[PDB]
Parts: sequence; C-alpha cells; structure tokens
Amino acid sequence: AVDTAEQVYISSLALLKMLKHGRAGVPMEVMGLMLGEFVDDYTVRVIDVFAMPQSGTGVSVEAVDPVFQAKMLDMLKQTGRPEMVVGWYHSHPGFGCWLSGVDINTQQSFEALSERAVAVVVDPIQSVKGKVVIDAFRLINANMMVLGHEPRQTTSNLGHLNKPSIQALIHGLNRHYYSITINYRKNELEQKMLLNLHKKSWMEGLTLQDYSEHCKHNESVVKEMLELAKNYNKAVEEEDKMTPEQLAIKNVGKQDPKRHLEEHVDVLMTSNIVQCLAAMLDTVVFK
Amino acid sequence: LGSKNAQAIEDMVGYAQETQHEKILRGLAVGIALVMYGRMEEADALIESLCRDKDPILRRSGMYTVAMAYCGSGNNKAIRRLLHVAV
Amino acid sequence: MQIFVKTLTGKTITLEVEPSDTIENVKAKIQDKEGIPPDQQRLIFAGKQLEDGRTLSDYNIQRESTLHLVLRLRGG
Amino acid sequence: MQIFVKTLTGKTITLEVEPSDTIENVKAKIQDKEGIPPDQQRLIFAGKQLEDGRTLSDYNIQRESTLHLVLRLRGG
Amino acid sequence: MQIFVKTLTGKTITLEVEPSDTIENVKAKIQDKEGIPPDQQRLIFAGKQLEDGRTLSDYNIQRESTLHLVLRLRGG
Amino acid sequence: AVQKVVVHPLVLLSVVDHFNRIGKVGNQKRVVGVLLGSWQKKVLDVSNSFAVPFDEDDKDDSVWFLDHDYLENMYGMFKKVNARERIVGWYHTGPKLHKNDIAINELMKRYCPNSVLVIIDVKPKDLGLPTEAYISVEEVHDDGTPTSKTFEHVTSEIGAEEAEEVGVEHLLRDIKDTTVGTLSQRITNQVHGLKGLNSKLLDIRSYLEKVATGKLPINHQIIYQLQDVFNLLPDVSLQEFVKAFYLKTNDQMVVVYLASLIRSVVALHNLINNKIANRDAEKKEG
Amino acid sequence: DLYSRYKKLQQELEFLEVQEEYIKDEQKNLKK
Repeated sequence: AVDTAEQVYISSLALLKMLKHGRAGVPMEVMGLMLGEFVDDYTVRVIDVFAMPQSGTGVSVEAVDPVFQAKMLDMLKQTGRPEMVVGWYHSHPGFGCWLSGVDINTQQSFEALSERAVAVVVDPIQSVKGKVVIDAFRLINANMMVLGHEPRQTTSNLGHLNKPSIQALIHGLNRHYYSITINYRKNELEQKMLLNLHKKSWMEGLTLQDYSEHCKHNESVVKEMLELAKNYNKAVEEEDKMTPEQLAIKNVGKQDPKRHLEEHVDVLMTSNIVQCLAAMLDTVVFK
Repeated sequence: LGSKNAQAIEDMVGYAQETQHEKILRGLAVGIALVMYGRMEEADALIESLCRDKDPILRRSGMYTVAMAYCGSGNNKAIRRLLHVAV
Repeated sequence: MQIFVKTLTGKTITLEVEPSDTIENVKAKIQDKEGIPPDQQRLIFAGKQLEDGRTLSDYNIQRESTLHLVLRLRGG
Repeated sequence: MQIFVKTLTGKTITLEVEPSDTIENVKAKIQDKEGIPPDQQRLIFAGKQLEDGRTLSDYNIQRESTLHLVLRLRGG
Repeated sequence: MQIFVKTLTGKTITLEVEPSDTIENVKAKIQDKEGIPPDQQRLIFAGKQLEDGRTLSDYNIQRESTLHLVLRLRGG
Repeated sequence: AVQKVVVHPLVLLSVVDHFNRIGKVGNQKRVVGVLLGSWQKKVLDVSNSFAVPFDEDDKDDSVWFLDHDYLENMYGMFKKVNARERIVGWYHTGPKLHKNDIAINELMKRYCPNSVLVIIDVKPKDLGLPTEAYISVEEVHDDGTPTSKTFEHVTSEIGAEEAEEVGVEHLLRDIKDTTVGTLSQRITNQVHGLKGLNSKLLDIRSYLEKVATGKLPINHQIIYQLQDVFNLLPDVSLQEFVKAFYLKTNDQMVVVYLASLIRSVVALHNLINNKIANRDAEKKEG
Repeated sequence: DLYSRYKKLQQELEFLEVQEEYIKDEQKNLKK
C-alpha cells in the first residue's frame, strides 16, 4: 500500500523548461515527456525533460513521430544521461490543475506498463513572480472500492498539510485519483550560481552621475514641493470638522497631500546622500 | 547518551552529510543531539558547524542540540540565538 | 521463434511467434500480456515504423531480433 | 592491495587491485568471478555512491576497505 | 605566537604565526600539518567568517585566541 | 562585427548540469558545447544549448578529439522542433584559456563564419560575473613578427525573459536581499566596487614580478599602456578645483536640510493626533 | 531578605534586554 508521505523531487532545471515551453503554446495544451529515477518507496526524482514534434487543433494535441523519441533517448546516453522515462506533463492555461477525460486514459496505460508512474500538470498563465502553480497526480484504483478501502496508508501528519481547492473537487480529484506533494532539493553548485545571477560589475559602482541634469532634477522636485505645502495647510485646517471615516470616503478623488509631500522626501534624501558620498570616496582612491 | 565521544560524532555526521535518502536524515537529526547532554560550553563547536549548514535538516538538528546541551540552565546566551532563528 | 521487444520504461518482454504472423497479431499478444489496447501502441524496428498489412517475415525479422514499443501520447 | 566486498547475502569477495583502476573494471571482475551482470551492480562506500567513469584513487579508497554491493531491482 | 583552532570532534591544534601573517599562510600551514585541502574549509572567530585577503590583526585577533574550523568533512 | 552578447539563465543551468553529469563517462576537467541563438542589429542573443563529446590528453597540446557527426546530427534533431535558432558559437567551462582552443575554433568555424567563444566558469572564488566573451581576429605587428591569429574581448551581460524570471524568483528562496533604498546603494556600489578594484591592482602587482627574470617582457606594448594609466589619473586635488568642489557640496547639502525639516514637522502633527484622541476617548469610556 | 530581592531584580534586567532585542529583530523582518 502506498505511503502518504512519498515525495516528488523536481530539479529546478526541469521547472524552468516546463515554463518556457508552456508559455508559448499560449491557448493550447502542449505536452512533453519526463525522465528520472525511482530512488525508493518514499521518493521519485525527475532530473530532466524534453519536448516532441506534435500538432493539435485547440481542442486537442498529439505527437506525430514515434521514431524521434526512441532516437533522441538512445542518443542522450552517449553523454552521461542513462536515466529512463518516469512520466509526462502537459500545460493547462487558465483552467486550473486537474486531469480530465482523455488525460486519464493515456495516463492509465502507463500504469499498466510501469507502476508508480506520475502525471504532472502546470499552469503558466496564472503564475506570477512569487509562485508557480504545479501539481502531480496518480490515478486511484480502478474501483473495487465499494469495500470503502482507503487508497493509501497513513503514518504521519506529513501528507495532510494542504487544502485542496474547490476547482479540483469540482472535477473530482479525490474521487478518481490523488495528489502528491512537490518538493525541491537544490545542490550546492547551482545555488552558488543562482545568487550570482544578478550581480553587476564593479565598473559601475564607482561611477558618478552627471552634476548637470542632477541639479535639474533637484530644482524640479523642490518646485514641486510648493503646491503640496499649500494644499497641506488647508488639509490641516479642515479636519475633524466632520465624522471620522467621512474624511477618507470624501477623499477618493482628490489626493491627500500628506503622502505626496512625504514621498518627495526619500528622493532628495537617498539621491543627495549617495552622490556626495561616492564623490567623497573616489576623491581619495585615485591619486 | 551524554558521553561525548570524539569519534562517533564524526562517524555519523559524515554519513548524514553524504546520503540521499531522507528518512535516514530524519532519524539522525535526533541521533546527534543525544551525544551532548548538559555539556554546557563544550558542545559549542559542534553547534557552530550544524547551524551553518546549507542542508535544512542538519540546520534543524542544530536546534535540538542547543536544547539538549543546556537543559534547565536558563542561560541567556542560548536564548539569544535559539529565538533569533524563529524570526 | 523468440523475439525481444523492449520499451521506453526499461522493462523488456519476450514473445513467441512464427514467421507467418502479422503485426496485428503481435499487438494482440502484447495486449494479452499487459493490457495496453492495440490501437495505442506503436512499434519500431531498424529505425522505421511497423504497419499492419504484412507478415513478420516480410520485414525480415530474424531470430532474437529486438523491437521498440512506444505509446500513443494524446492529451486534451 | 586487497579489497573486501560484502553483498546482500554477506558473502565476502577478495580483490587484488591497483589505486588507478576504475569502477568499471572491478565491476567486471565481480562479473567474472561470481556471474552477476555488471550493470545491475551499484557500489556503496559509506554514504557515497560510486560512479563508473572514474578511478579508485580519486576516492582515496585504502587497503582492505570493506565495500557494499547494492542491487537496483527492476520492474517486471 | 601561539593560536588555537578547534575541530568539531574536540580536536584542538596549537599553531605558530606572526601578527602580520595573512589568512592564506594560516590555511597553508594547517594543510602542511593536517593535510586538509586549502579550499574545503572556513575559519570562524567572533561569530564572523573571515575574508582571505585580510591579516589576523585586521580582525583584532589576540594572544591565545581560539577559533572554530568549519569543515566539509569528507569533501565529496 | 559583434558589439554585445546576451545570455538567458537556461543556458547557465544547462552548463552546470553537464558539468556535474560527466563523471559517468570520464574524468576530464573541462567540457565543451554548442550555443544556439539568433541576433539582430549586431546584438547577439544566445538561448539554448546542447553538449557534444570531447576529450583531450592533458599532458600535451595538439592531441584532442571532437565528434563532428554527432554535432551535425543533433543540430538536425533540434532544428526539427524549433526553427528560430541556428549555430552561433561554443562554450567551455575551464577557468582559463588553453593553448589549443584557437585550433578548436578553426574547426567549428566551418559551421558558422562568425563564431564566438563564451567562458562560463562554474566555481567562482570571488565576487564577480560568470561569463566572458571572445571573438577571433588577425594581428599585424610593428616588430615584423609574422601575422598572429588571436582572440579579442567583447562585453557581455545577463538578460531575461518574463516567462523565466517567474521561475527564477520562485526559486530564489535562499537568503536575504533587498535591504531597500539607501541600504542597498552603498553596499552595491561602494564596497563591492572597491573589492574589485583592489583585486585588479593585485593582479598587475603579481605580473610585474615575473619580469624579474622569470619571464621575458611580453611587449613594450604592455608597458606603454601602463604608462598611459599612470599618466592619465586625475591631477592632484590641489588647485582651484577645490573651490569648485566646495560649491557643489554646499548646494548638495542645503536641500537635504530643507527635506529634514519637513520630515520633523509631520511627526509633531502625528503626535498631536495621537495625544488628543487618546485622552478624550479615555475620559469618554470612563 | 534584601539579598534575594537584589538578585531577582538583577536577573529581571537581563531578561528585559533580550526581549527588547528580539522584538526589534522581528519589527525589521516583517517589512520584507
């Protein structure tokens, strides 16, 4: 019986390729094939993934060349990647994440060919800089479940940390299959890279901004301060003259000069400070 | 238990630091701390190792160690860091 | 005769066949062995696709040759 | 330069090797002397998992080291 | 002068240096004594990790000071 | 020809994966591969890559192996799944130039008349940037030395795509960053500037030792350049330049004074609101 | 006993110190 705790480890490279491929077939369910190994009864690890030749019609897709797959795979071995197939993935734009209809059928034959298969679904159009939407599933048994048997065993809290969404319940996730938790496990060297990925050259740090143009910006903001001071005086004068929330509620059109006054500070400051400091340093370090 | 032992801590942190199964680490992350017990300042070297580690489960087991190293002492020097991690 | 057919998974199967058998009979034997439906599976030999309409002798399948099986990949 | 191998059964195998040998070679020697296919063998040495393409002196294995064989079972 | 360096197992090493000595010579002589490859290591004192270009005097290191060696135990 | 080159993150992660994988086929200390890309208006963009078998007998130059008809075969297999991209150049992961790579370049140039080299050093030991770009040229000489075939430098940077930076940021859960505003300026553009400049001057310092009979003066060229450096550096800060400096410092600080004053008045105003509100409601609720 | 009182107060002071440091750190981290 399958343990509740078993993870899927995906290896950071695979994720980037899944996205850059999904966000291209913009309105179509592009698909691909996924390579890894079964470390253990509590694990599956995916290490790489690659696309295929395929065509579709908006309502469907499928791949057309079967030879290309075996040839590519057998080629890769000559350069240290002997790993084999463990699953497949396809992108759902904007729908959400679930398996539906045909996707179960092409899935289920994998499980007749290789138990412990995994189907992954990603959504590239809801995702945003903070977070990506990924899910990984496997089919519930082909019933004989009137027995009321649980699909899985549990001996940990480790699998009940997350709340299933309404959408997958609509399409029936716990009724026909089950979700499996995604986990990341970066190694040392790639994470050393990943922080360099934004560093910018020393050449720039010591450079001064032009002093002209800079003065122009200073005069621009200082002359912008006036109107805000003038408005601020009235805004101070008139408050508490009416009920408290009816201050804000009547201030949805016209701006409130406090914030616009305040946020022109942090522009005279910061700018003037850093420019004067940088000049003050480099006047010594060169001759 | 509690008998600090120069050799065994290496013979197990070396294994934990270089194996791929997770459950093994979730066992050892406790298995280490019991080699310290009330040893107050003595264990501090081991501490500064584990809390620097990249690997999340070793970074955790650092905390269990600094708990079992200072039972009941109320020593402020343990609190000041053991709480800073939470934040 | 004996024939070896292997899959993208790394599992391998051995079949017994006689030269007069057609490809369709091969696929039927595979379904009997594993439960994949005959319309899903594609076969490959010597780097070109198999098709029904022919006997296994016709492609000069020799004793103990190796075939590749690859599944239909559809989604929608 | 003697090496001890432990299998799952606990049988011990003795090897006369050289520090610049390669894992492919020792896996083959085991294949010769016991009959196990090379590619089913995985080698374990404390936590590290040994990779075929490089040499024992790269892992600074010493005399009479005890070294474990693990079998990657295959689906069927 | 005599400085102390601690390793996790409770090993301590005492070492002879000079005020103007740089971190690189310290790592070199620890290599010469113990055989640790110079890169696999980090030195911690005052709760900070040192920078290889500075001198001990840059960090206000004083007599009989003890610092912690951090080690990737087996390297790989 | 080329004025600049832009690299997408997918290439860097690919390089690192290759470097870690090779251990299953050899023991070498370098790896080599092909760059797929495109370009416009002399700005070159590299997007994708695959790695081809290579090998070299370390103890000599001129004895190395590089597999053509695997490269051609893969290039064919890729073209079938993305028509946008074409051979552009090659990369290797060594920390330093090697004697024979000009003789590699003269091979692979048969696949693209303009080919560019990118060094992607995978183990940095400093603050820095992970890539360098090189193009091949012919040099005349004034010494009458025969024409020399030699590399030349090209400026480089990392670029980005909206479909990837979502993934990069989903993965950048590792450490602190974004100490906002004035905090990030001085770190990013004073300290990490000075550390770089110092490393450069140490490098020149070391080279000028070897000329103590350790090595032949490589050219009077390099000495002419050094003399330009020490001649150009700004004049002694001793003349009426000083007057011009004080003027701007006064003007730079005056407006700071103004802004600070504004900053304090608002705090007083907020103070009053807090005070009255408190006491009134207190007496009311009592 | 005056002595016990003295000691109690003494320690109390330190506990206050650590609490102040921790809440300062928290106030800085919640912005990020």
